[PDB]
Amino acid sequence: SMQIFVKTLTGKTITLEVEPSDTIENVKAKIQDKEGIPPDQQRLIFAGKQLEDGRTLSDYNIQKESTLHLVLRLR
Amino acid sequence: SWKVCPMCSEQFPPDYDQQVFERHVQTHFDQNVLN
Ligand SMILES: [Zn+2]
Repeated sequence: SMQIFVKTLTGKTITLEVEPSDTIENVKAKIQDKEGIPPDQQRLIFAGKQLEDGRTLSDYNIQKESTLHLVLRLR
Repeated sequence: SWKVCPMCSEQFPPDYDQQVFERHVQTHFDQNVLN
C-alpha cells in the first residue's frame, strides 16, 4: 500500500510497491521480479542497519517513500 | 556521480573509483568501524 525506493551502489534507484506487513524476504523477491537479482545475493540496508529476512518493514518502522540501500553479497 | 556508503554515510566524489568504493562498502561486513 506504499511506495519505497531501493538505491544501488551504482546509483540506480528502483521503485517498489510494498505493504508494511511485507517481510524483508518479500521485498527481496519483489526486487528479483523487477530487476532480476536473486534474493540470497541481496543485503537490504536502512539508516545503516542490515534488515533481517524474517522481519517486516513495519518491524523497522520504515514508512512510505523511504529509501533502502541494496548491496550485493557473495554466496 | 557522488556515491554514499550506506553503512557509514561517508560520501565519495564522482571521480572516486567505483570498484574501490564498492570494496569499501563490502568491508563493513568484515569490520563495522573502518574510520
Ligand atoms: Zn562506509
